[PDB]
Amino acid sequence: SGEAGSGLAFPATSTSPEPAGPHIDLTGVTHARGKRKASAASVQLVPAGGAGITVNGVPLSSYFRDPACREKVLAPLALAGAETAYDVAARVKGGGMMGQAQAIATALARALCVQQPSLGATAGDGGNGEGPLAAMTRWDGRVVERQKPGQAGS
Amino acid sequence: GKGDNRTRRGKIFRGTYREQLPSH
Amino acid sequence: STWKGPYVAVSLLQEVVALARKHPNWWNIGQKAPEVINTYSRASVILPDFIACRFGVHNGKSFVGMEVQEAMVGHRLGEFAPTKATV
Amino acid sequence: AYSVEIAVQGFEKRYVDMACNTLGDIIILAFAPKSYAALNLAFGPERRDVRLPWRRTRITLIRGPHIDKTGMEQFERREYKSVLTAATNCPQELARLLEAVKLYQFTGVQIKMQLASAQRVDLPADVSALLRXXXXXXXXXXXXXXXXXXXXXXXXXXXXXXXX
Amino acid sequence: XXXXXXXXXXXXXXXXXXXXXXXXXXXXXXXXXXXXXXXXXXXDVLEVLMRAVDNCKPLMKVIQSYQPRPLNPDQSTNFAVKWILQAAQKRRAGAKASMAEALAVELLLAAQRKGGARARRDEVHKLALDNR
Amino acid sequence: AARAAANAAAYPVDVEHSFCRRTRTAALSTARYGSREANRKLLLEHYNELLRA
Amino acid sequence: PAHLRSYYPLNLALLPEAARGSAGAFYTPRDPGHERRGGCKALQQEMEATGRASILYRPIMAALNGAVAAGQQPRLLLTGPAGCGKSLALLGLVEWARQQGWLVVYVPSCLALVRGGYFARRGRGAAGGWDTLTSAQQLLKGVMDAHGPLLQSLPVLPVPGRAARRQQLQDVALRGLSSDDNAQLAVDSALQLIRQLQLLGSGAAQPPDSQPGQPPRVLFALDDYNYLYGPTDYGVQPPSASPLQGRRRVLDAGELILARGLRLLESELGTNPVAAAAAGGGAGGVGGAVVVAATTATPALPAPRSLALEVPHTVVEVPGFDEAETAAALAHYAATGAATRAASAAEARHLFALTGGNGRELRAKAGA
Amino acid sequence: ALARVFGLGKSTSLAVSEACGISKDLKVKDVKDSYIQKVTAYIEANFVTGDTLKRQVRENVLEEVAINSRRGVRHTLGLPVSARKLRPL
RNA sequence: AAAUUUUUUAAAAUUUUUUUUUUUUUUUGCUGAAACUAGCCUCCAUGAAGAAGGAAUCGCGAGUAAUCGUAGAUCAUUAGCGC
Repeated sequence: SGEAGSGLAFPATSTSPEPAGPHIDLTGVTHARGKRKASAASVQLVPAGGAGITVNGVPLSSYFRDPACREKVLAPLALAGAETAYDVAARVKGGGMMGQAQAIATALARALCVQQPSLGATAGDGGNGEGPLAAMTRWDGRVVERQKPGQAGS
Repeated sequence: GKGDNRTRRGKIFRGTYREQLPSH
Repeated sequence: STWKGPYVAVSLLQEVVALARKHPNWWNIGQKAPEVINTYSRASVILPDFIACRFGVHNGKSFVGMEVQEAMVGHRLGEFAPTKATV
Repeated sequence: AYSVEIAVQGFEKRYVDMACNTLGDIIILAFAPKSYAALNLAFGPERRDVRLPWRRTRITLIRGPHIDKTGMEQFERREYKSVLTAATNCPQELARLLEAVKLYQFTGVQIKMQLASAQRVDLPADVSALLRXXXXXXXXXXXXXXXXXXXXXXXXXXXXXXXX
Repeated sequence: XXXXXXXXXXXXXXXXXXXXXXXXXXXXXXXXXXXXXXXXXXXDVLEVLMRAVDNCKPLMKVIQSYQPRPLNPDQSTNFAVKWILQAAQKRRAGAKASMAEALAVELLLAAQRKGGARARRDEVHKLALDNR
Repeated sequence: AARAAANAAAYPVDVEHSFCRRTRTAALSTARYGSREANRKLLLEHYNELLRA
Repeated sequence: PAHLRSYYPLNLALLPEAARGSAGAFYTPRDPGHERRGGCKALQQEMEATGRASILYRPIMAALNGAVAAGQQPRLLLTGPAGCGKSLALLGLVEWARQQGWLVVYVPSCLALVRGGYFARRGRGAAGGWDTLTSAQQLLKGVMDAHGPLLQSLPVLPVPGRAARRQQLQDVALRGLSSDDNAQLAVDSALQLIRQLQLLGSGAAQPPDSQPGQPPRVLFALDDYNYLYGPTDYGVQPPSASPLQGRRRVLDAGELILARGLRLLESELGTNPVAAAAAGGGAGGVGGAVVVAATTATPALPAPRSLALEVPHTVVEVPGFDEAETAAALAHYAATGAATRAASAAEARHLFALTGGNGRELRAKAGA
Repeated sequence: ALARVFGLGKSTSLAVSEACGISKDLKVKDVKDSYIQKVTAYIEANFVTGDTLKRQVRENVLEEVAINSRRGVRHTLGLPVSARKLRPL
């Protein structure tokens, strides 16, 4: 298939590089990757009424177990309006809790983009495009600024 | 002491809740 | 420090055995032991008995004579050799 | 039935790169069928050239000599790693490898080498009798590498045992 | 319609206010919303908050010299929720109950065009009208 | 009341019995004598003594 | 089945210990507003939320009601995520059987069995254990106010086969309730009620003056079961150290007597050989004390979140709030004034995906 | 739940309450006086009333200053040996 | 060996109680030759000021302040606050 360069370097005071694509695999199951922190995540999307939603093995409501963080997980999914019909298979690594949430949100957005082109952003047409979900494709790669090699000095 | 002597928190401040590994 | 060997007083003990030529503690209960005992180190602990002994302890400038009585038996001798920062 | 792993350590990426390429030349020469006429080659799909990242650690210094507690500067050591993979079945070319790495001297670059291999085991006949299946390949030898005039072409060489 | 989420989120972030979990302040402010329901039907919540904040909009700001300045209404919201919350800490430290009750009773009173937020608010409105 | 899973301790020596579930293999290592072959002798004796069970 | 996915109001007169200021009976009457809120904690939450008492008719409670009326399994376990259909469904089953007039002992919160209250030593040894006056006595007062007339109606049945051992009901409840300085009496009275209710549900001893008339059905309901398995709050001074150096030998669940007697799923006495003989173990021989326990994912003291059970029994998971009943519950919250407004199909699907079946946070998000 | 005794510290407080049987979540307004007699009896089974101990430590450091020892003149001087506002004298 | 312990004036816990042999894993104040001054650890006990700080003023506008740990150095151990 003809995918292309989608990536960005949006941040201030430190750059980023998520060279990973989103793509559909021949099982009818798309795969995508997303990080929004140095903590990182991947997804795998099956159109199904099976187990529903899954990161890190477990059902989601015990792993993430602050509610606000749960809608931070669901926010691209709720913005899509295509909530139920996909099995959500996903993996995460690193960082802290809602960083994992917004990272896995971006990855779920990417997989949803290769599922439906117009809802979100991609590199299908020159790395440009516009839908409701096209805003949260390109990750917010700001990390912590580095603890300053210098003094408090006050 | 942030509860230095008798807590499950201030003893990570005094480096004891992390039990010291046996080394030399 | 009671665990695994609680007492250190070797040079003091060499001087104590020097005193112990007729009686370590007035076996001949105590009579002040008029021969002066002058240690050169205060890291020493104090052992039970050792009563009525004239101990001369070093302060870094001299030797300080103090008679031991019944209360100071579980102590370390350097507690009685100060640097005199009175005021 | 011999397996070889070569690990390589360096400071300039130039030297560890040349080291990796020249030992790769040595491996491919060492099992090379230079002529057809004898025909048990091992390019089995175990074979790799796995690269590796490093051990990120920053070690900083006072710039100034005396008061100068403002004056900091950061410093840093790099270790670059590769591992070289092969395995083979006859020992004479393995000895050609070990003598090859005995001759060609490499600059500033450590050679640590792993040689898991099969070697036969005698038993007292009592335990063979009282045998009458898993891996159980457990020798894992160990050797020193310093304080006796060696700048570290050390070879470690665990062993695998076989007694059915 | 999204300005409800905007005003509520700015309420949350200004309720964070010391370093901590915005989960802590978020459950705190949602507790203020439910306590507003309880005291309101005791002796109809997003309604009374939207009315309270739209009662509290400082449209024209003034800069001292005294010179008035026009203001983009998102900072009007942003000052608004600020004045609400420093009045809230005034009342709560005077009560020294929780903060959720204090922000609840203040959102009711600023809905009812009463309270120190409304006082500060409309004096700086009229003082913006004064020095033209 | 917290400890690392990998104790990785010191101030001692042993034969280090261990198993690897990834490849279904047991692992024993050498530590006592200076030369490698003396250790091969010790672990070979340990292997024979292992099979007395 | 026409009541499916709906609410229904709750006969609170059948529930004496459910909402009441539970622990404050045998203490001082407290400062008002200071009352130690035990009772049914989830139904207290539903009570303060909606202002009423009504629960949503889920089909798993229908299967629960049919199975409990069946008698084809007297031992059930309910386990799922925290409060999400355990306390609601359990109290729904209790009220259902109390519209059938059954004989019910219901522990509202087994935390209150094992937390707090004045205590003492009974005996020494392996069978020597621990006894808490207040927890067992609160259980007594709950049972007696729950079934006073029926309890007075039943006289003291003799023991099956332990009369040979000693040779070798409102009576007992009022025997237990009488005093608060001999606690061993009170707890022993409690477990005497336990075995006598097990014997009555067995159908071993039918009275000679009674009519041809079927005995009241014994239902034991245990909310938050594994507090009978986690370590307790009561501790002791060990016999070794001085009281000055007193580290606490914390007492365990098996070291209590009463909760050890309350281990009904591990009890043999629902699997009665007397009821295996007189009722035959048949489908017409529904003659065992049908006992149900549900336990939560939020223990207040470190209990295991699963139950490693040796005794055979049937486990039933409580599923989460599925989409239709989330929409219905949100409609009910739109009724009771907890909400301001109706929910969209989008926001209902959103809440379903959000709480994952957690009831209590679904109640929490209801204003939003 | 006697986290409430005053002449003693907290761990011994819950110890004495446990030694007569008082668990947590009990108030001082919920103890009958028989248990008060029991806990007082257990106080002279334990050590008593930290002002009795403050008298005790008064002769303890009286013993230490009677030894002509510099911690004695610390206690007559008020210097930290590890706020001379409080002293043991 | 076996079907015993504990209450009131009728009950309760076990079918495991009482003997001998066993046995692990932690535990030991720590480290150092020596921890009084003058280390550090653990556990008791006594429980100070302090209820947000004037005049004055400093620092810093996004993964920043603040808050939270974490690991590295020198180091026998001592960094709890230093870096």
